[PDB]
Amino acid sequence: TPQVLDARVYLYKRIFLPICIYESEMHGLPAWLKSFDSDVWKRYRLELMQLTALKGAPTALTDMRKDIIKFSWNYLDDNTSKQAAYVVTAYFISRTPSELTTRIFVALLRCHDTRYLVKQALELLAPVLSFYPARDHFIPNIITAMGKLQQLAIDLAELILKWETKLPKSFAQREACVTFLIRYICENELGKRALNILYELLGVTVKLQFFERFLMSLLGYCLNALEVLAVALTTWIIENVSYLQKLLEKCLNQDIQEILQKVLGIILEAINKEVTNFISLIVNIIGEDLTSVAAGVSLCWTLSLYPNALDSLLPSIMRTFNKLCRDHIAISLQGNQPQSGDFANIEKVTTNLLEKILNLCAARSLDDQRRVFLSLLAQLIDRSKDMLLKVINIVTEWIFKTDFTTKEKAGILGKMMIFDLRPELSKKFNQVIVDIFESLAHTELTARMETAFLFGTSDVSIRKKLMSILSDSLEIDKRLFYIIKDQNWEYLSPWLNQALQLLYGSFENTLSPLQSITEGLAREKSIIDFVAKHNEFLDSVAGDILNPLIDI
Amino acid sequence: HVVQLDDFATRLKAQSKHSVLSEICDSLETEYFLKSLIPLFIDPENKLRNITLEILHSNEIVDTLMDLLGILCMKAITTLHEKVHPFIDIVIEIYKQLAQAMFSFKTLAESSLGNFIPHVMKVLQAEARKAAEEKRANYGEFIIGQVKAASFLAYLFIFLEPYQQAIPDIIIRLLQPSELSAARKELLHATRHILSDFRKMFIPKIDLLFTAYETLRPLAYSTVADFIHNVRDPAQLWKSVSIYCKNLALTVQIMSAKLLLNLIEKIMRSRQLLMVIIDAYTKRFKMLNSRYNGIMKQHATYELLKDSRYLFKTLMTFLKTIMIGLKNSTKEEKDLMEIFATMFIHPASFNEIVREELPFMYKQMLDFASLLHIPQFFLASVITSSSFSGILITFLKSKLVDIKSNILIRLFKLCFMSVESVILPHLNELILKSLKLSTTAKEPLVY
Repeated sequence: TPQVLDARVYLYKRIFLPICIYESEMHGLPAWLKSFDSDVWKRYRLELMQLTALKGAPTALTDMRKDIIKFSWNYLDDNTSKQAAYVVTAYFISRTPSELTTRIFVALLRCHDTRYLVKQALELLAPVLSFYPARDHFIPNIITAMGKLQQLAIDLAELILKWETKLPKSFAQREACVTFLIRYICENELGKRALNILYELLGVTVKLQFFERFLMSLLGYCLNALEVLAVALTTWIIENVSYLQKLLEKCLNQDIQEILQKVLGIILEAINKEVTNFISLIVNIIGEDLTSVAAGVSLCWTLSLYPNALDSLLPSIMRTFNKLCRDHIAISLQGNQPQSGDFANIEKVTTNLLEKILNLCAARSLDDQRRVFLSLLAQLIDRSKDMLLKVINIVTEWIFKTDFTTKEKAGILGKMMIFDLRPELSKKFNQVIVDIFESLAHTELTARMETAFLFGTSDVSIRKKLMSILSDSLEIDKRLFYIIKDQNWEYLSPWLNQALQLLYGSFENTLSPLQSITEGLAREKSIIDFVAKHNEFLDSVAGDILNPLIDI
Repeated sequence: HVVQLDDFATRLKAQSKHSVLSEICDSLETEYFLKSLIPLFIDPENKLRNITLEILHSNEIVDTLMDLLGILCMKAITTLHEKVHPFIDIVIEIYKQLAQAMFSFKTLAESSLGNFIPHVMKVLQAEARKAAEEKRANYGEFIIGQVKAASFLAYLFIFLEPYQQAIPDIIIRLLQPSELSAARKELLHATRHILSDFRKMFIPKIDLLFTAYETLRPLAYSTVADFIHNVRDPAQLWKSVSIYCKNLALTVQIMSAKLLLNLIEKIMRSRQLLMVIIDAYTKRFKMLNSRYNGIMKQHATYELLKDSRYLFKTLMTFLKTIMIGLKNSTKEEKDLMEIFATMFIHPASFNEIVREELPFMYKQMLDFASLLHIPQFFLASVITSSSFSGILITFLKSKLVDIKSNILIRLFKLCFMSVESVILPHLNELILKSLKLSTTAKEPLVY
């Protein structure tokens, strides 16, 4: 068929495949001769499911028949598929040994262009990790050294020779020093897995191997030295070489973050268990080289590598990250050089004067930076001379928050953060009534800021309670649950707003809290008799709402 | 203190640089091999540096100078204090007829052009053609460096028988660097062949260069170059479509490029094309859909399904819709029924069921009322399992887009055999009675 019609090859192959597949799969030594002769003279579900879905008779007969049939009949895809599937299924499913070990070791070790070297080296060397110690441990030097003389031969020979030669030790100076120095002095998976597994599993040689290999060394040296030196973590060479190599090599895409985070975390954690160079270089490079890895690693390492450390150090990361991200993602201002003037502080008037002067002098997507900067600066600067900070903070927060889509976020964030860190009725009632009646952050911010600010403190209570209860109840669970729980809990410890708004607005699962808490607290804690008796008796007319009315 | 800023600023702000910087920094600054030798290479030298450093001595560290900087052969002496002195003398003695004559005569009688042509060619005709056309490591290094530098400089600064016929001998003879040969051969062959024998000249590179870049770049490069060059101007269609379609994250690019290039090239030009395209597309879609459905169902039920389900559904729906719409102007029933039932029985249900179920009636149309209808009702009704979108979408779209075989076989088999399992009688009787009674047709003989 190669010299050319589809009905003859398709009908002959499809119509003729049922005799060999049905006869070979239903007639049962026959799998090796039928699969090797039928597959090599020119089906995966029956051979893979029947051979993988199936005690010394099975292992000895299958290993002796498969090893004798494969070794006796193999002298291109049949050897790699049968050897890889049988060795992978038997070695992976096996987790009498003299015949299989002596026959497989003597036949595989005595029976020895990319398919033959890769299939023979990978298939013959992959089963060595699953009287025999001398031939098995000594056959890797002559087989690997004689067969290794292009990345498959060096990777399979170096990984199989280093793993097979180093796994039996749990004459080693020449193999360990030559294999570690030759394999580590020279595609990232072979060098990283072989160098990391051999260097991490292999352990006078540490000073010469670590000093010569670490000092004789751009991605292979930093990745192999950082991964091998950090996976198994004299401190000045590792800390200075790891910090200088990671900061200098990463300061010029997962290799920079993984090598810089692993080398910085392993070097700082392993060396922190001379401080001016590591603290100044690590703080300046880590604070100047800059989503959860940077904030978590920089905040945890900078805040944990120093009670006043977190509050006094949160302003540098918050002001540097917010000022660098806001000044670098938009610019068009005059606050781009705040890292050199604000980051020069890692060596009660010093905290208030430096924080108020640096924040007020350097502060001259906006909801996260304004709310995080105002809440973090106000909470951190106020949680640690009071007339200047209180008058400047109250005048700047009230004038800046009251002098301003941006009115709801600026007024709610500035009023809620400034009022909770220690003309809103027209904008909040008109914007909430028009935005809520003309149809997610407006309901939670307006309901949380209006309910917390209005409930956490004579016409303002009747106008705000009547307008907010009538406008919010005349039209969603946060306003009714927060207003009913805050008004009932704050008022159960004025009766016309709670009785008229609750009785006139409560008329399904959230209505049991007001009637149960109001009826139980009002009836058990004893103009209130008419509203309580009329609202409870008229609203209680199901076992909890009728058991207290008839039993109380 | 002042040695770093004074030596780095004075030595970096401005041979004479090695002797002045090493002599002034070493003589004025009195571990220095890496700092003093890394600055000379990070930004008559071997004779003055080796003679002055070796005669004014500080031994093995001098060998590090060999990693920094006609006169370089003396540097080989630094490796002493036919295999440790012939590389610097033979490689530096001949350091444009001088490059082709000296490199061809010296290399044939027993890397400078690729590393030196990039600086002069990138920092700003006879050397590229003479050096690239006049060219065991000397053939691979000179051919790879001259072919890569000439192909990259000539192709980036804006004939194929020598590079294509000579790349297989040096690559096959030396392999017993894929980005430069694959990008230069694909860009030069596609641009030279499309800006104006492709199976014989292109089958050696894909058949001899194999290993994911060579096997994955041949589908888009051979399909785009062969489709654009062959379509922009009988053995090329059968050999390229049979070898490219039979030789196959590479499944989406190989299946989309091979199906789009084979369907557009075979349909843009007659029962042989429709029968061969329908048999090859039905066999490949049935084998890929059965293998992906069986492996995904066994691996997912025995305990990356979005890429296999989206790629298999988009490739099967796009290939079946493109082949049916482009080709409609015993293996078909088993391949179409097994691929549609096996691939469809495992907002995506309406588009996948409508697009995957419209190919039976749309691709069939004429005839196909017994084998195409008996396998769908028998295979779809003999499996049951847990399905409701394929029966209502396939029965409503197939019965409403034309129906007597599904209502007669489903009503007779379900009503005669029915005497979780009771949900097929109500849905089958309601869907068959509503579709057959609301279809407004004759037939009758059923009430």
